[PDB]
Amino acid sequence: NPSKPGRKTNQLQYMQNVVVKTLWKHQFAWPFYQPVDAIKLNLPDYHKIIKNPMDMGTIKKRLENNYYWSASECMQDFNTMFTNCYIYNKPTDDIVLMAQALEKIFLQKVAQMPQEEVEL
Amino acid sequence: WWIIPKVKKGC
Repeated sequence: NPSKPGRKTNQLQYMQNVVVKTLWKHQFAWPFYQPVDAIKLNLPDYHKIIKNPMDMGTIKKRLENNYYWSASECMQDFNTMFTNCYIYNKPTDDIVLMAQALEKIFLQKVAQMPQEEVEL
Repeated sequence: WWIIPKVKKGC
């Protein structure tokens, strides 16, 4: 949980208008649009193994509602989303390749992000 | 969508 009320910042606007937008448009992003539905997907022990679920739809909603105080918290949510995927799933699963491809784009956009955070 | 969830997609 954040330690301060959220803000609008140059870095958070970049996460919303560059990072989320570029990831969402790829045809392999769809498994990350919504929380993992472990009932419909019949995923045994998903919530026993994954204690902090996260998805890109939740991240997008948090950005639009100014939930985050800093883009560092948003980047951690993306990291949680990818790490959960690798922890729960099997090496040869389709989902792992899809996460790897999205995570590479995520890191590329983080490398290109403005390095200081200023409130808007 | 999934043929087998997480393992193999159908789309």
